[PDB]
Amino acid sequence: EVQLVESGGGLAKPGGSLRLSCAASGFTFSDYWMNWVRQTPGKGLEWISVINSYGGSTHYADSVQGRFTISRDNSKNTLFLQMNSLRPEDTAVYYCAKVDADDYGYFSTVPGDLKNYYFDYWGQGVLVTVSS
Amino acid sequence: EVQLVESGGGLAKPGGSLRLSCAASGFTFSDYWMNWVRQTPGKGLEWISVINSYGGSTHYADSVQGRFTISRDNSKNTLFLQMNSLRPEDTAVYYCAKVDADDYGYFSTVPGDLKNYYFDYWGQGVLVTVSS
Amino acid sequence: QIVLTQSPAIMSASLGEEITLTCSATSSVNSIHWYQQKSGTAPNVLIYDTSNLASGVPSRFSGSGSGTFYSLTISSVETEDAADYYCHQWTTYPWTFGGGTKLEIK
Amino acid sequence: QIVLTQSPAIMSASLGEEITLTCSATSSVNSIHWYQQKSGTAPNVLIYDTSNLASGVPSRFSGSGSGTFYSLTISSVETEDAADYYCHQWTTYPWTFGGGTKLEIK
Amino acid sequence: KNCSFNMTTELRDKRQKVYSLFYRLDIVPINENQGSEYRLINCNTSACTQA
Ligand SMILES: *[C@@H]1O[C@H](CO)[C@@H](O[C@@H]2O[C@H](CO)[C@@H](O[C@@H]3O[C@H](CO[C@H]4O[C@H](CO)[C@@H](O)[C@H](O)[C@@H]4O)[C@@H](O)[C@H](O[C@H]4O[C@H](CO)[C@@H](O)[C@H](O)[C@@H]4O)[C@@H]3O)[C@H](O)[C@H]2NC(C)=O)[C@H](O)[C@H]1NC(C)=O
Ligand SMILES: *[C@@H]1O[C@H](CO)[C@@H](O[C@@H]2O[C@H](CO)[C@@H](O)[C@H](O)[C@H]2NC(C)=O)[C@H](O)[C@H]1NC(C)=O
Repeated sequence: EVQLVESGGGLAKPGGSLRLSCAASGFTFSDYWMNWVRQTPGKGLEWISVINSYGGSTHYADSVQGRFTISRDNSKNTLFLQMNSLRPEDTAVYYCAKVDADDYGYFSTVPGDLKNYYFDYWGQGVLVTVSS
Repeated sequence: EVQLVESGGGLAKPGGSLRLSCAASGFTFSDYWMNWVRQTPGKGLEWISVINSYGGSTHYADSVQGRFTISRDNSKNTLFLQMNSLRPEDTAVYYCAKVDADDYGYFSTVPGDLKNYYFDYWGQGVLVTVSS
Repeated sequence: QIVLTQSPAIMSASLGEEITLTCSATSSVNSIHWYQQKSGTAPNVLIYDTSNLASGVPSRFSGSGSGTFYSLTISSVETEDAADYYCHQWTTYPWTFGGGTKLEIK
Repeated sequence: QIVLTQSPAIMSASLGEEITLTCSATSSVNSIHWYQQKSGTAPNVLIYDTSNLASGVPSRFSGSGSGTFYSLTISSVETEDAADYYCHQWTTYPWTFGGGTKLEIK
Repeated sequence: KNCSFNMTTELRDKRQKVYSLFYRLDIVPINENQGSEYRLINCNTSACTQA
């Protein structure tokens, strides 16, 4: 089976900084991508960033470009997402998920490009927000 | 012999801007990399930036990423470091040094990659800080 | 950029009632992955590559489509089926999801 | 990221006293370059590639090591030897130096 | 050893990432300090031909 947990999310300061975290086990974490999505209270799901294998690229969304940064440590198999200048409207139930299959295959620029990716394994719903 | 001097450092405004400078002679400056280190008063040595032989694809430290930018002019054999938003905690005795050997050899992406680099020639200790 | 849109937004179904969920996009994609999530839980995948169903999911869920039109068909609706569903695209940027569809027991 | 650490931080030696300085890191490196600097002067290099000494430096300085453990050996200590030394790595990012070691005449 | 390396695909503009098993005898590292990066035993001498 695939066991993955995430932590580090919680209360913070509006416009300050915070760093999330996510741990994975039971598979080759160095050969699989990692995605960070957000689910605002009462609404749908929203995707904000993705990290490629070997730390190749860090494609973000237009609403979070330049504010948040995703990094990974393949040696410790720990995935941590850095949050900077987070606003109160960014409150959501963030999730840590894994793609369908490994990056081994045809690609254009980054090793995992051009491959059917669907989130098959997810973690626990962590809540990230800011307050007084 | 190798003669190299640096200037432009001194008093400035907290959070403002300043531009350092360094001149080199006696060797092919267009083929040797350049590094900028800083020694805070009473503490050890700290490295903050590095520049390639051609000027492009520079690497900086995490504490100075996005704040200080390094550029060089191979036509005049001069090197100048740009300082932006420098804080009072950044006070240190900066030094201008040259690497061991030139970038001629095997490399991965940048021409000077994968080469034993050790600072053999240094300049004069310049003091950069901010005050009222 | 591509933008997805689901229809209808809110639907009500009874026990054993045949319903149909649809997802549309502004451009053609290779496939659309359907999902389902419950309040406080993790979103699970049910149908991938528009034709293959996930492992361990019930056979009541089904779907098909091509081009810019896709759909999700639920043959039998149970009490547990009352949740929120989504549609996800992977062909082009920005990998956004659908508009979301809430299902409630009639 | 690799982090270097020297030991001891502060040492005191007399004239002609045998001492030993060591530098360690969290990961293996190809070589470690030793340095020495005086207040207001430029840091000079003494031993490079862990085995070859610099040109013009005295023969009293020596060092060896492999893996993640490295050391600096000073056979004879003079009055001028009282300074601050460092260890530098080049294999991986961020090219950081050591923790620094202050030497004073006992 | 379970190796992993980059390789150019049939498309001249694209590449592919594959994995394969190689013996330690036909594997030579670039240096004796890095570790996990290796090359073929006959790469700096000539290019082998697949039978
Ligand atoms: C097939 O080809 C692809 C495409 O080139 C290769 O992917 C590259 O692999 C390298 C080597 O792993 C990747 O570099 C990694 O980047 C991280 C640091 O990157 C930052 O800094 C660099 C500049 O130094 C910037 O370009 C970049 O944007 C980032 O800001 C690190 O996570 C990686 O490891 C380093 O840190 C860890 C922890 O400290 C150490 O354990 C490591 O030893 C190392 O120091 C690493 O450097 C690169 O990002 C990838 N992409 C690209 C586009 O170049 C595949 O590796 C290759 N496959 C094979 C099998 O060869
Ligand atoms: C090709 O590369 C191999 C592998 O590096 C070289 O063989 C090494 O040569 C050095 C020379 O100092 C020896 O110390 C090593 O023991 C050799 N083996 C290995 C596994 O490193 C070889 O010399 C190179 N050249 C040719 C022409 O074969």
